[PDB]
Parts: sequence; structure tokens; C-alpha cells
Amino acid sequence: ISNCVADYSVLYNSASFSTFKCYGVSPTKLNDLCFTNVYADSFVIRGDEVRQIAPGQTGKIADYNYKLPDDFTGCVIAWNSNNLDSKGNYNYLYRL
Amino acid sequence: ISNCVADYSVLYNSASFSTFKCYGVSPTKLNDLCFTNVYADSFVIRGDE
Repeated sequence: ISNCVADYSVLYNSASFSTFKCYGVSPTKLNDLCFTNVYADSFVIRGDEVRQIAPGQTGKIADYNYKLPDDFTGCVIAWNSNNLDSKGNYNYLYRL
Repeated sequence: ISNCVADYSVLYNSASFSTFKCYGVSPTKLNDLCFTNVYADSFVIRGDE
């Protein structure tokens, strides 16, 4: 994500997100800062392992699939997609 | 629970558990320690308690 003007308030002032966790920063401050080396990461996990997407977590998602560092700076956003990804559906794989 | 070798990694690296909260210790360290006076307690409660 680069060379843009990003308005962050329309993200957390919306309805669908049941997780908006920021780490090195407060959400109220995001519209006042300028950012460097912005990246965005996207996947689908099970419903009861959203808690593993955090600094310092154990479990087969955090240990085998996607690891966050301890000194992480950024935000973790998650929302329910039952209407879009359930029927049967089997081509969402995870490493075991 | 006594006189045995416990592999703790297959507990939290499994899928069914929706709560794995350790208190005096970290889960990553459990396979490196030896334990004293191990007991296990089991019941069924309601969903929101």
C-alpha cells in the first residue's frame, strides 16, 4: 500500500468488524500520522482461533502458519464471513 | 497424575480447545520442566461461566 491518502475512521466506525486491535498506536491517532512501508495481509481462519493472531500466541495457527513478532506495530481486523464462505466448501486449507 | 512422561504440546497444538489459559507459567515452557504434585480437575459448567 503506497502513495495514497488513507482515511482510517471509516474502517473502525463501521459495523461488520468484531475485532479492531491496534498495537503500537491508538485508533484515534491514526488520522494524524504518516506511515512508512505499509503492507496488508489477508487470510481466512476458523472462528475460535482469532485469538491466536496476536504477539505471543501458541496453537497450530500461530506455530505453523502465521507468526507475528513480539514488537509488532499495526492493527488486526477480523469479521464473520459465514454468508460468503459457507454453503461443502473444502478449498480453504491449513497446515497441520 | 504421577510417574509418567507428559507431552503438553499435543494439547494446545490441537483444535477442539477454546480456552487454554496458563497462570504461573508459559505454554511454550511446559515441555522443558519437571512437575510436582500434579492433579487434574474435571466438571461441566454453563456456556457463559
